[PDB]
Amino acid sequence: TSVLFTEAELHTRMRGVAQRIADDYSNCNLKPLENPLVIVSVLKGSFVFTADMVRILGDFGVPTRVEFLRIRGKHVLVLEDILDTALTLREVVDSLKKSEPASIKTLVAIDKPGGRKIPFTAEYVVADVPNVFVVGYGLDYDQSYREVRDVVILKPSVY
Amino acid sequence: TSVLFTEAELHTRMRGVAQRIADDYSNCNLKPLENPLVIVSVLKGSFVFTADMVRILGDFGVPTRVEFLRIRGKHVLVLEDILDTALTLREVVDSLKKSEPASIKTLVAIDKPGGRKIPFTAEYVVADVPNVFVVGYGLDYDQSYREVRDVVILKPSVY
Ligand SMILES: O=c1[nH]cnc2c1ncn2CCCCP(=O)(O)O
Ligand SMILES: O=c1[nH]cnc2c1ncn2CCCCP(=O)(O)O
Ligand SMILES: [Mg+2]
Ligand SMILES: [Mg+2]
Ligand SMILES: [Mg+2]
Ligand SMILES: [Mg+2]
Ligand SMILES: [Mg+2]
Repeated sequence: TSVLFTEAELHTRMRGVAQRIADDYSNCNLKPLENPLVIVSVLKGSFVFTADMVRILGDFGVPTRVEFLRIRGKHVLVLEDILDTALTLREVVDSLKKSEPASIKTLVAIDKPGGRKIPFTAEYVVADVPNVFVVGYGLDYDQSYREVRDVVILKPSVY
Repeated sequence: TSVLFTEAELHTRMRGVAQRIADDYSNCNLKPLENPLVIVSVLKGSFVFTADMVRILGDFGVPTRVEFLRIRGKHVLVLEDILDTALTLREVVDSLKKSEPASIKTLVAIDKPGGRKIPFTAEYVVADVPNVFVVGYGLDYDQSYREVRDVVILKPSVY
């Protein structure tokens, strides 16, 4: 029914976010093959946000290494497409911290603070969205509309 | 040691490729929720090429639905990041055709025809590359350098 964030807007947020993640990961200073910085992507919705973010991090001198789902001694940065109930991200963060990560943070593209079932605050957020059902930029409704380059609100008369 | 294809070059090829896949998939005409067109992505190297291609297909009116690895009644389009020995893509195409796909083709980003162990020709190819070891745009060496926005040839003195 309306567009919330276009691809130009989503990239602009990820400029300062990558600039933020660059500052907070300066003293550790890890490079390819040595320590890669394990980008933990949560399939399937976060594959659009992952392919764009790992490149922008490389633009600011932050190498990456991507693992997909749905260790130890190395830093971990979990990437979710949307942070709503935070239940799925809670289980991943706890299950990952078991294999002694040298650091762990979370980076989400769309954050819905009003739809939480448990208290959870991500370290880096691209954009905030009110409590509505949205698609685009990896977000889907029954495995569809992920190809939309913008985060939009779907019309309810499709159900 | 040199750059083979930049992101601007890789996108330009995917313009005519998406224009090609749009023509060959016109009469079937399948839309979200109905028949999605199952984009079959082969992790991990093909996640950069998948996030860029599904959007470009949407720009030419071609909806998608992405599945990841490493059915029946619906069209299948497998996407690989690089087509070298074609052994990995051979096993996927055969294993997918068992569950009665209403169509099946292959779309690769980088094709190395000189490195084949078995004869295999993909329907759509973004770009051809001579028999060298390359990284970037999802391509990796020991889970690294995927974040490079361009397809480049790595220096041998890193081994
Ligand atoms: O706004 C949204 N767009 C797409 N997916 C979303 C959104 N908010 C939460 N999700 C997760 C859906 C799965 C939870 P379930 O309904 O399967 O239990
Ligand atoms: O040029 C390339 N860059 C990155 N990966 C490539 C390339 N060519 C083939 N691959 C696959 C590697 C796995 C085969 P194995 O060595 O594990 O058997
Ligand atoms: Mg892009
Ligand atoms: Mg999700
Ligand atoms: Mg979903
Ligand atoms: Mg591959
Ligand atoms: Mg590899």
